[PDB]
Amino acid sequence: AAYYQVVPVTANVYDSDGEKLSYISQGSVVWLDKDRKSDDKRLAITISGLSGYMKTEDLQALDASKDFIPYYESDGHRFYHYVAQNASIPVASHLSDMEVGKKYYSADGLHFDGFKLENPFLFKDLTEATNYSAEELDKVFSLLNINNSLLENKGATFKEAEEHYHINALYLLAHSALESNWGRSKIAKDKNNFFGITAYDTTPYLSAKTFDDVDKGILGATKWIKENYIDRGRTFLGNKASGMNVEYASDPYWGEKIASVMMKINEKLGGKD
Ligand SMILES: [Ca+2]
Repeated sequence: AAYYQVVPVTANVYDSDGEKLSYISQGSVVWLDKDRKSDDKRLAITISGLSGYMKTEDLQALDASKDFIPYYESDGHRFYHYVAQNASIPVASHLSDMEVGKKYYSADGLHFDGFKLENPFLFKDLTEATNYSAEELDKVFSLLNINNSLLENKGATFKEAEEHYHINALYLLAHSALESNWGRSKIAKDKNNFFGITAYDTTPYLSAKTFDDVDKGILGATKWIKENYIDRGRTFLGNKASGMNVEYASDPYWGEKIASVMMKINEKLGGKD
């Protein structure tokens, strides 16, 4: 088969030495890499920029004529990644080289046969501050019709987190937007945890960290990200090959999803970043 689906809750991706490089989520589709040797026990595969090996035990072959395979498609305005049959995210602007309504296939979401994507937020150094002020970040809730969010009017706590910990506030807003549904998840409301901290794939809600209030959740999650990711040399969102996505989340498109939110906010606030 050309495509394989991850069967267990998560599965490891290994190098040729058998060392763990990362892990990916149940349902993830990986591409068979025909330039490298596969055997009975391990397949050479690619996923979200990472070229390695997976145990055949963890995979199920798909048939692309009847099973969903992730793909990218232009509407003539934005290029979308279909990350699941019924969910698309906008990743870039339409390039004149894209045929409208044609499905395109890419292992990194950057290199395609007939064009290449800049996804600048995906690789943007997150220690650089946003050019958006507290008031500009706060205007995004109306501009995107975000209702009943615990993060409404917290632009000032985000810019404080950015001032004190040197982490990009537009990135902190986008990450909390994705992980907690803009501060509307049960974890968001119960534990002021907006970033999915220690919310492990095996038991996400049980292992989720508790913060005392919304402001301490923003500042406390920022301190955690700084100490566990930024300070250990994970300084951009990235994918399964590099950046925070190697270890932060099983979802191979976690970084792409956060970049997509940064892109949408940036566009609605006037393009200052
Ligand atoms: Ca090695």
